[PDB]
Amino acid sequence: SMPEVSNPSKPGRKTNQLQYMQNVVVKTLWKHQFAWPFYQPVDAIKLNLPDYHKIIKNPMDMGTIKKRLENNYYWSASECMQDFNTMFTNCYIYNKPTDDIVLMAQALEKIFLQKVAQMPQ
Ligand SMILES: Cc1cnc(Nc2ccc(C(=O)NC3CCN(C)CC3)c(F)c2)nc1Nc1ccc(Cl)c(NS(=O)(=O)C(C)(C)C)c1
Repeated sequence: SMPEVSNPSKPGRKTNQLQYMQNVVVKTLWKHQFAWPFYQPVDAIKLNLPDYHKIIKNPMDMGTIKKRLENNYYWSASECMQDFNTMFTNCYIYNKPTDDIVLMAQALEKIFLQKVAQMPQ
């Protein structure tokens, strides 16, 4: 896929921090009532966003993040944080500050930031 969820040349593993990213960070956000627009890649056709992929060059979604964790794709929890930040930043870049999707992203980001601040090690 694009972005990729597997790469045979890239070292990957599951540390305590990556276990925390999966079992605490991703799983908590997945249960949130505002998380569903982020489970899958943005569908620019269904949503009538013809310029979406002209503006957003590094797409990211929580389904991709979940698969990366399931595949031991990451070496560092910092990479998982990067993916979340790409997802949030993409939302803030593309959309108007008043769009409901932006408020939904802000709610998830606050939980992401709180859980990351409490990550051990
Ligand atoms: C990840 C993501 C990033 N960006 C955007 N951008 C966007 C996507 C959709 C409109 C939209 O439909 N706005 C309507 C247009 C007509 N008006 C009358 C009312 C507002 C818009 F404004 C922005 N979406 C994303 N995912 C997403 C996935 C599923 C759905 Cl159903 C939606 N639709 S949504 O945003 O409207 C809702 C979640 C609040 C129902 C969005």
